[PDB]
Order: sequence, then C-alpha cells, then structure tokens
Amino acid sequence: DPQRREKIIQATLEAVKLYGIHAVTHRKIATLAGVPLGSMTYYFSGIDELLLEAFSSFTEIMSRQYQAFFSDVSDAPGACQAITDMIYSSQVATPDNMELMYQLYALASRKPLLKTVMQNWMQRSQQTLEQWFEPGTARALDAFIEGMTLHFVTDRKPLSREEILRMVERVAG
Amino acid sequence: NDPQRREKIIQATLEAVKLYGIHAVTHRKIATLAGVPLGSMTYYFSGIDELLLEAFSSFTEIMSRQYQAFFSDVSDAPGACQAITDMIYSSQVATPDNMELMYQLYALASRKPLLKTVMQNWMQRSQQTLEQWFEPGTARALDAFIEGMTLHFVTDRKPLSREEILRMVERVAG
Repeated sequence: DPQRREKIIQATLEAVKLYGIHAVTHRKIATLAGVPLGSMTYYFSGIDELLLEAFSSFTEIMSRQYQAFFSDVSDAPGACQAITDMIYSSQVATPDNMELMYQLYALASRKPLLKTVMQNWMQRSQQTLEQWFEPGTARALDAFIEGMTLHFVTDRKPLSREEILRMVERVAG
Repeated sequence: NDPQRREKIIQATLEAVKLYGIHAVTHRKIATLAGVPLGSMTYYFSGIDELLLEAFSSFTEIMSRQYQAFFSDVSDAPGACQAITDMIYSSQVATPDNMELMYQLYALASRKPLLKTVMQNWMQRSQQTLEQWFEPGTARALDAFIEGMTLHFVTDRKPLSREEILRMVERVAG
C-alpha cells in the first residue's frame, strides 16, 4: 500500500534527524509512523534499503521545492532574483533540511548507491538552472547556493538581500 | 599533564566519532583506540561532552592549518584564486572522513551552543585568511563558494575542470 509506505519513509527521515543514522532502528521508525513493527519488514528488505529509499524520497522533495522558487522565472535576471530569494530566505530562517543534506554528502562518499541518488539530485538542480544559464555557470550557481546556505548556519554578521544579489550576479557573470 | 597523551586521546575521540557516531562514543572505546590506560580519561576530561568539545575544536584547528597551507605561496589576488582552485580541485578538504566529521559538528552545533561557538570561530579564521587579499564581503562569498564547490567536486559524476573552477573563483572574487 502506497500511503503506509510513504508514512514509513517520512518516519524514517524524521527518525534520522532526532536520533542520527547509527541510532535509527525499525522500532523507532515504527513508533514514529504509528505502524506495527511487523510491517517494517514487509515494505522494505532491510534498514539499509529503507534509508536509501528514504534519502531518495527526500531529494525528490528537495527538488520540487527547489523548482518552486523558479516557476515564475523567464530569464537570467529573474533567475538571479529567485536564487537571491532562496539564499536570503535561508538566511532569515534556517531550513530544517540541511544537516540531513550534509549527512548525505558524507554518506555518499562511502555508499555508491547514495552517491547515485545525490548525482541525480544535482543533475535535477543543474537542469532547472540550465534553462537560463550555460552548464558551467549553472554548476557554479548551485554550488554557491549550497555554500551560502551552510555558511548562514554559523555566521553571525548579517548579509542584506542586495549584497546577496550582487554576489549572485557576479557568479552568473 | 602529558601533552602528547591528551592529544592521542583527542585524536582517538575523532576516530571513534567516525566509527560509532556521536551518540555511541564512550571513554572505554576512546581508551582502546588511543592505546592509553582507561584512567587517563578521567585525569584529562571531566565528562564525555567536554571531550567531544575539545575533539571537535581540535578538528577545526586541523582543518584551519590545512586551509592556511594552500595559501603558503600566495602574495596577491590572482595567486589566491589559484590557491582556492587547488583547494577545491585537490579533493583534500572534502575527504570521506572530514565530511563525516563536519556533519557531526554541524548537527551538534544546532543542539549545543558551545559547539556552535567552536564553528563560528573556525569560520572567522577562514574569513581572516581570505581578507588578506579580498574585501570582507568578497571573502565571505569566496568561503561560501569553497564550501559548496568542494562538496560538488567530490560528488559530481563529472566534476568541473580545473580551469573552469579557476574561472568561477575569479568571478566570485570580482
């Protein structure tokens, strides 16, 4: 059943945030999903397979909200404003989605299938930006977004939206 | 106080964090990884939180020495841009072990004020390093770019060429 699988997937993601990768178990995910422990075994082969599916699902939802910023963009100047919106909004409120995303970078370096998921996510992001930028610039821009977003977590001095826009437009070239 | 031994315990704490994650690290496991008697743990560190703090702190110092070393030969902005490129292209910053330790630190920083304090200090060091050649705003942009590019470099199915990276670094540098 599609809906219970998805609840298990979401429970898995929330579980990673609360407990960390090593500490996650079937019992914790089942309690978090409100499902019988016996059903964790049905929908997935192992805890590892589950985590992989759940990280995959997570990147798909990152991409959907990524494009969301760009649904109204029709050219490169508009894209620089959107990218600026995205970075600025991260600054003013740290999205709850990034320590999960840094975990994934580390994990990808030891887990090839996760690396495959991550490359797939990156290509999605590139493809979005490539609507308005040549491929190299698109790669630069997406790197700058992720870098700035992380930077905000532990940065004390504030950056204004305009300062961010000026940086984004320098990268866009 | 025995400096050498404390430092082996610090290092062992970092090895343990990689192996078991932060919520599994114990004095006994550090003790065996460090090759020191268990009583050395009590003599050097109050609790596990203190030890983790000092270990992650030491970790950021190692990263900082490394970061600095890329600019050893640098005396002007284009040389710094070449240095930043090397730093990205070398895949020496974002190794599997460093990325995993950086995850752990980012996470704990969200949950424990003191580790956030350790991270901000680390970031200030990187910024000061770059402000030798660049304006404070540009320094900040470059450091953010380095963070994103290094992660993309080791992950990308086909990463950017070195000259492409240089070209982009030079854009950010303005």
